[PDB]
Amino acid sequence: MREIVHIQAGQCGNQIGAKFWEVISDEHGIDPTGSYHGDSDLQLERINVYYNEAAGNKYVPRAILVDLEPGTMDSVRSGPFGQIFRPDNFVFGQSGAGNNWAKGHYTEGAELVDSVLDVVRKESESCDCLQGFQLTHSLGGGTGSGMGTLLISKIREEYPDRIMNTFSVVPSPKVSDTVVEPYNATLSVHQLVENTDETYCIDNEALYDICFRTLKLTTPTYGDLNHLVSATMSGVTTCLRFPGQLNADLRKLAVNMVPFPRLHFFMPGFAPLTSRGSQQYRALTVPELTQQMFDAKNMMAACDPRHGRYLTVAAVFRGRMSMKEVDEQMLNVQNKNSSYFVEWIPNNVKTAVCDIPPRGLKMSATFIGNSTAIQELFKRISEQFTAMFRRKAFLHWYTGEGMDEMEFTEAESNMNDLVSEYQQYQD
Amino acid sequence: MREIVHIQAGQCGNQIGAKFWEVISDEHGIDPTGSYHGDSDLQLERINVYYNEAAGNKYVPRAILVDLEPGTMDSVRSGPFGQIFRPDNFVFGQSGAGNNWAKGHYTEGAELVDSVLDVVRKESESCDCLQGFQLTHSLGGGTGSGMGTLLISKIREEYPDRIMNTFSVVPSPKVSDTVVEPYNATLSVHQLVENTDETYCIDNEALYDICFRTLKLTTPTYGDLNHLVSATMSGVTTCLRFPGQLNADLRKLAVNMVPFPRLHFFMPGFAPLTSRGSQQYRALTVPELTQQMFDAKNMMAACDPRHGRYLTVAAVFRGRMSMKEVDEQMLNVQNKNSSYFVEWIPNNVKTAVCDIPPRGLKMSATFIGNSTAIQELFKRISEQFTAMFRRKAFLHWYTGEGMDEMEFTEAESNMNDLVSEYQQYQD
Amino acid sequence: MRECISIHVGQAGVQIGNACWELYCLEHGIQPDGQMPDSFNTFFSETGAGKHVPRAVFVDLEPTVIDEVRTGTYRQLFHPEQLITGKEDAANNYARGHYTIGKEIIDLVLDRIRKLADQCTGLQGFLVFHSFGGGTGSGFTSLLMERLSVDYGKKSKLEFSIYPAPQVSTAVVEPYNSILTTHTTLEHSDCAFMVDNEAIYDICRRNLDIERPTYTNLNRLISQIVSSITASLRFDGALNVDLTEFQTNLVPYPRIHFPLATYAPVISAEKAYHEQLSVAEITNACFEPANQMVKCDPRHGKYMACCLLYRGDVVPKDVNAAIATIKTKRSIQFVDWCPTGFKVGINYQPPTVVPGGDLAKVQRAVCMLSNTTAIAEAWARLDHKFDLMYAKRAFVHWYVGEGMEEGEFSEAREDMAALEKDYEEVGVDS
Amino acid sequence: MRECISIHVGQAGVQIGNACWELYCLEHGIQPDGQMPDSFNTFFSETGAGKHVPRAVFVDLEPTVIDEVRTGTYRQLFHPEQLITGKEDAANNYARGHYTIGKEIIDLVLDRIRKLADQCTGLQGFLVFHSFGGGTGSGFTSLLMERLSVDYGKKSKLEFSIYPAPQVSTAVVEPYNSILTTHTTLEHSDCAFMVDNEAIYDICRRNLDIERPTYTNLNRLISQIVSSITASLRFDGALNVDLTEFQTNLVPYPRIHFPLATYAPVISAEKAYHEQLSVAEITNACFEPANQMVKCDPRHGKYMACCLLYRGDVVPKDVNAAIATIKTKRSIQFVDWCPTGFKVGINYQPPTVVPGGDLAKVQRAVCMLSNTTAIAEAWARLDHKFDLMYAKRAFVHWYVGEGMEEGEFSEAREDMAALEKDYEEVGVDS
Ligand SMILES: Nc1nc2c(ncn2[C@@H]2O[C@H](COP(=O)(O)CP(=O)(O)OP(=O)(O)O)[C@@H](O)[C@H]2O)c(=O)[nH]1
Ligand SMILES: Nc1nc2c(ncn2[C@@H]2O[C@H](COP(=O)(O)CP(=O)(O)OP(=O)(O)O)[C@@H](O)[C@H]2O)c(=O)[nH]1
Ligand SMILES: Nc1nc2c(ncn2[C@@H]2O[C@H](COP(=O)(O)OP(=O)(O)OP(=O)(O)O)[C@@H](O)[C@H]2O)c(=O)[nH]1
Ligand SMILES: Nc1nc2c(ncn2[C@@H]2O[C@H](COP(=O)(O)OP(=O)(O)OP(=O)(O)O)[C@@H](O)[C@H]2O)c(=O)[nH]1
Ligand SMILES: [Mg+2]
Ligand SMILES: [Mg+2]
Ligand SMILES: [Mg+2]
Ligand SMILES: [Mg+2]
Repeated sequence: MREIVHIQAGQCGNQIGAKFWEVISDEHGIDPTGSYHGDSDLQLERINVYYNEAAGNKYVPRAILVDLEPGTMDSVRSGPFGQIFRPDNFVFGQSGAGNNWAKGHYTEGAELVDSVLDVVRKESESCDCLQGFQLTHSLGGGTGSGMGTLLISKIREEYPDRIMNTFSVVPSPKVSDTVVEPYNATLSVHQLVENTDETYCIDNEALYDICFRTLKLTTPTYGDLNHLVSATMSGVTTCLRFPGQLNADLRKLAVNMVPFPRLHFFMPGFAPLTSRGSQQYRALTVPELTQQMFDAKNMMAACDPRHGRYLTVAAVFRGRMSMKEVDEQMLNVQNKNSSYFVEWIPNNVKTAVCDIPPRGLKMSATFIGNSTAIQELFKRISEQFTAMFRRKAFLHWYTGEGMDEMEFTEAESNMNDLVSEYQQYQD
Repeated sequence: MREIVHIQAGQCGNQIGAKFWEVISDEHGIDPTGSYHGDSDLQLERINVYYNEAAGNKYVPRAILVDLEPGTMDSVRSGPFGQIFRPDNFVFGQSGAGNNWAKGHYTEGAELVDSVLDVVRKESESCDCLQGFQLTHSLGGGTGSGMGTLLISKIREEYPDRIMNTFSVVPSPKVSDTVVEPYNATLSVHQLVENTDETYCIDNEALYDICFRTLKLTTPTYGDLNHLVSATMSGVTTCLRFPGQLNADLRKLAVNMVPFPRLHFFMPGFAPLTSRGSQQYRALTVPELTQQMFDAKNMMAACDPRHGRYLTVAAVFRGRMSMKEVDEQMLNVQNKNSSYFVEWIPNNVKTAVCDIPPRGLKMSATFIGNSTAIQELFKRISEQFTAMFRRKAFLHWYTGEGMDEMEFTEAESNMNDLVSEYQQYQD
Repeated sequence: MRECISIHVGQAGVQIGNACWELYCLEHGIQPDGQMPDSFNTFFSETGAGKHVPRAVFVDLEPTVIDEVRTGTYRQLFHPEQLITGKEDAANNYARGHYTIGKEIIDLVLDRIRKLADQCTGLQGFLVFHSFGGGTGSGFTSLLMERLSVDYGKKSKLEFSIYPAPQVSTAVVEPYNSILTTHTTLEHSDCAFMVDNEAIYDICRRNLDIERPTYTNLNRLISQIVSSITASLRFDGALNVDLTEFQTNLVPYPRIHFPLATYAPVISAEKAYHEQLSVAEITNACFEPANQMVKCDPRHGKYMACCLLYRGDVVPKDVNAAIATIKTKRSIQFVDWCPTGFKVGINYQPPTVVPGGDLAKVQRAVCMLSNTTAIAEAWARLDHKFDLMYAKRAFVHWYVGEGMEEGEFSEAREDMAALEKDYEEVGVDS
Repeated sequence: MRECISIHVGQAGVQIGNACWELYCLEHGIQPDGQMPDSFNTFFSETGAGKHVPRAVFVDLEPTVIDEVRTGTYRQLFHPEQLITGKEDAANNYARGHYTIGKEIIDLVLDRIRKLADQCTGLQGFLVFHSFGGGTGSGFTSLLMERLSVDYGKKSKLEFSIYPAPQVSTAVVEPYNSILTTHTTLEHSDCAFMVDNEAIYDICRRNLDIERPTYTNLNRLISQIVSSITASLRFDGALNVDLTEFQTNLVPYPRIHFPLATYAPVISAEKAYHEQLSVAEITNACFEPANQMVKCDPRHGKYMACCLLYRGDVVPKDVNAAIATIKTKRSIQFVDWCPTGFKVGINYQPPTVVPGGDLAKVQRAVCMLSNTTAIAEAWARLDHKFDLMYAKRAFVHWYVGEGMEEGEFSEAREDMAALEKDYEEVGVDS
């Protein structure tokens, strides 16, 4: 009954993935050994969405861990919750991809990918009715980006009628940790445009801003950043995992949020978010959550929503709440902020409510916005790509892996077209 | 009531044989002295299939141990379980055969064989209704191959209406331990084609692959390899030894699996097979067993079943299981993998179920597949034979034992014909 | 005899149905396990000894909502085979409901319905509960209604529908679903009671003094209306209205079968003590726009027929007086082709109230079902909404993917335009 | 008097027989040791004091299945000489069953049967249980049937057969065995009830809510059917059916002796509480394809005769009503040469249920035995299967080895073709 298959590719993908798994096990009352020690029958009712049931009262993540480097795998296995994963679901190379999309997509990744495919087929067979796939990775490196994209293509070919979801961490110029990021992102974005049904644009810069400005966190770590992403991930599939008053799964969300096939790039947000000191001076109420969610400072993509228009927003609420209140607050936001919503889609907001709140909170919210302002993210990337490509800088490496210049030209064109399309509907 | 007579010829045959005996005694609750110390009445009910009852509450294997070298015999007698065997059932030469099929078949073996024949006649007389014979050996050496074949011929002449089964370990080029293997195999294969009713093609290479890849065993030994073979052997005759819901003995299996007289070369498989670490992350269920069994990586012959078609598969299940489930899983496999099954034999799968599972497991499965892909094994061997025979390399030794070139020509022709026949039905 | 079969489709339908069945149980003294420590037979089959089973089928394309019922308080009330669930929902897509996903479950549900109907000896007809906006509530229900119409023919079908609001809309694609279901609703339904969540919310806040009304509050209220409709079959009083009777009175032309329901009095325990809730008063309150179940202005429309269904301590004479008073009120106008537009029912049983409910216990209540031209306004706004989105073909591709054709949309819109025009026509005086 | 002799052949026959004998014991209050702390005499001989012995012979060519019986719970019920076992089985080979292996044991079994029959003073006939697919169930049974036909002549022989499934087939050579046994079954059997494991499995999953039904589940169900058939002899009620009577009613032409059996109601303890399992309902359920014991479509066939055997709290009038209702159902068509196609039996004893069984205890049950043309479809698929394999002469050599001739196969196929044609003919209207 509606199983999701999880895939983690490259370092970032793996680490965020681990965080996601940790949170989800806690949520469903699963301990580091795979045993259920929860309180409520609701925690086990839909356990099969994310876990396969093994012999002797144990649960194992329907998760595939992929990397061209074994170090990441080792790190995962040695982590808290590392032992819950199926040993046969770790699919690793020995070499690494050296921040080269071509190595990940055409060379080393190509050699690797068949094992992964074999694993995932088995994982699909195991599930009674697989609704689809969730891939966590980055677009700026070689494995997550090149290998990941390749894997996606393969998956879609074999499962063309299933939902294909990605949580893609994009490279920003402020927090620019690598040189060839523009290339890797450009190449991967293109592929994503044709083969994913929904893509959550996660930005490290935005995460840092959230941590520093909102969470008041003097020294955020990648772990802390990852936590935010994990929360967001949990939010989307809450309706699949628990009961509720109004329920929307992955498909329902896509259908309401994607009016044209290409426009499936979301700016996610999560509410509430408070400092430890500033927690006592707040109201645990729906109007507050709503206020938080639509704010630009709470979006996980480095784009100003006020620089574009919202095509659609999907809001997913967790906790015991008044439907009327939710409906009033959502109507208020669209009436007051009329100018930030496209006028040819009346009721730009879709609402879903799950009765089970996350741990530690009485209420929570997850926001998925499809904004034309996401073009900003792509534009910057394009610019950076141009800056390098105009001089054919670092191209030789990619060509050594069998790539031609023409592919670069194509990808760039494609991305530009996508950008244009978004602009068109923005008006 | 349906006694089986066991014969072990040459080193390999002896060692595998020993393993087989060890497992079977454990299964039937027999200790190293021959005394029954089991729990269940079912363990003794059909004890007479493999054991003769001696004076004073003791059981002795209906086993004949044959070798041209006494070292092997010594090794057996000194082993754990060595003392259970009848001293008069060890029939040994002093010289050895020096990896020469001719010495085993025409010379030393000829001199030896009459003693063996005398023993086996007595063993037949002892049993109330002997259903037939099981011979364990290799085709690549001199004793097991030449002497073994000779023995088979002799047996069949005297017992033409009895079932003649062999567990034959074939030489592979990857794990090529000897030079004249191609010759010995070719000569023996020919003989086997005319005189055995069913032949289990066991391959060392495949065993190693199983051990390394599936069992995750860093340093497999021959003992470990032998264990697998022993398990398979036990599987086939489970229906003769225990009660069940649907029962198939050696004859029933042959009749369902062999549509034409010559096509009696099986690729065996055994399920389940797991690492010690990966044991906790699995489901003890029939769908899983089924999944394991039909996989190419779990076949004990170095042939890809996807390179041919299945003429027939016989599946033997041990443990308390739902018949419906078994029937559904077997139908599913044939419907989904339609292209790997010959279309002119509807319901290519035969099922048998024994209620008594092996020790340590709640359920187990043994697979016997008659695949046209077995031609690959023969083809390689043929090629190797040709490579040597074209230059008459090492022939002089064989001719010194009375052999003529013409025999070689005949054997090669015969094997080629067999290969052609398999190809024909593959289509 | 006189049985009514209830069909509850999709989330909304299921949840309303739960409330309804809670209410029926309380009304007939049936415990949540089916035991009762007669008229109840209109809603319940009776088996063996100390067991009563609802004459109902619950359907959803997803398991979640029905799964609650299975686990929950009334798990023993329904037999498992009457609670029908698929694996994947219609994802707010009419096409998925009517075709792709619905075609897998429809036969099964029909078979069960037939089995249920065979057990009833005086079938009055069907009560169908569903939303207009959801893919299952629209697409599946539409399909189901067609099949029922085919199989059963001249049996009366009454559908209670959660029609989407002007402002308070929860999904984006609602107007598409609403338009598509309406087309089929026209030909296969005999009477359709539209209801609007926004209106219910307003009522709960204004009349019941509830700060934060949730769906549970709405559903309870909705169930009451259904009870009023079926009380004439489940009890007996001075003046009685059967379903056929109701149809005859309330429906002047075949297509014009969209009455608005309104219930009175809806009051709090404390607020009611002070009020002197007379027959005249409640009747007067019925014809006021603020107590309506659909957002729209009757003052801007004309009445064609009203059924007034009274229950509890009521006598004919005072009902007559109330009607007379209503006649003399200039702001309530009736069309000239209806010299008397009042069908009146009076039943002896006072409305029973659900423990922990929002409504206070009253000696008398009334449910008015009135066919007014004013409801056409709702259709106009919905049509307008549809027209914008369709101008850009927004979301259309999804529907096409699941086998729907673009021409169907246009057809549906045309049908609704024609219906609005028909409604306009009946309005005008000669 | 009125004895029936049961013969259980091969594994399947033995295992069904075990279930049957468990059921009979429970029905007559006979303990597993033969002691009973009258009508039971139809199934049991009585010896000396406090001992009853089944009028049965159990035969297999291998010892394993019978050995279980000897060791097991009912070891004292049967005397050792009634449990007959060879050493080697027929290995799914008809030839081995009928000739090579069977010729060694047949005389012995016949002698024992004769001894058994001499003890009975009013022999009604034989109940023969066996599979169509196994070498013993086919080859041995065929042989045995011939001999019985010769020795006894005009005694009625009724065979209950596990006919192979379309999809769910356990052996490769099944079609050969099935075809070969059918040829002999035609001439030497008076009535043959075919049964299909796949259908039983479906029933167990759908109607009994069993995730994983095993052979023990099937066998129990099968035994119930036999009990219904023989209840008219083992008890007495308002309307009675003897075996000869049954034959007269159900068999319109000598070759057309293949009725399909169906049993109602098959329900779980919890699922049954809610259902109001009336006579009309159960009767209706009988004529539905989903509850059939053979996989095939009656909607695509025509009924020639149906026997309805009711048991428990049933009266004639309501049976008549049910029959009338069935008559008016267009989807159930009867041939024009049968103006009334209903033989009806009613027995007072409710079905007794085996402790730890899958079926719930009911006040009334029914076994319908109906001769429909639809069963011919099974034969068609089996024939098709046979034809493929024979095209290549696959496995044929084995049969030849054991003394069978190729011409026999062809003969058998021809016979079945002729039978199918006959079945077609009777179908058509004039
Ligand atoms: N939000 C997070 N960002 C991360 C994390 N780890 C790395 N990154 C960011 O991602 C980029 C580096 O990506 P990766 O290590 O994932 C490249 P990958 O291992 O997939 O391929 P290779 O090129 O083979 O190393 C960069 O922007 C890092 O700053 C993390 O745990 N969280
Ligand atoms: N799977 C196993 N393979 C074995 C074992 N012992 C030997 N062999 C393999 O068999 C081949 C050697 O065969 P043998 O020692 O049996 C030759 P044999 O003693 O029968 O005759 P001689 O020619 O007189 O030595 C070779 O491929 C070995 O690698 C064993 O215990 N298990
Ligand atoms: N009055 C009321 N309205 C409801 C309730 N539940 C959902 N709705 C409304 O129904 C519409 C959504 O349709 P649903 O019934 O949830 O959808 P569905 O029929 O299950 O269709 P899918 O989920 O798309 O398969 C919205 O207008 C909701 O406001 C309820 O309990 N009461
Ligand atoms: N319904 C049912 N079918 C059975 C049972 N046991 C075996 N079968 C079916 O019977 C057929 C196999 O025939 P068996 O009765 O086992 O074979 P046999 O008559 O013993 O013949 P041989 O063993 O070949 O001598 C298959 O179709 C099985 O599915 C049982 O207990 N119940
Ligand atoms: Mg890396
Ligand atoms: Mg040696
Ligand atoms: Mg829904
Ligand atoms: Mg048998």
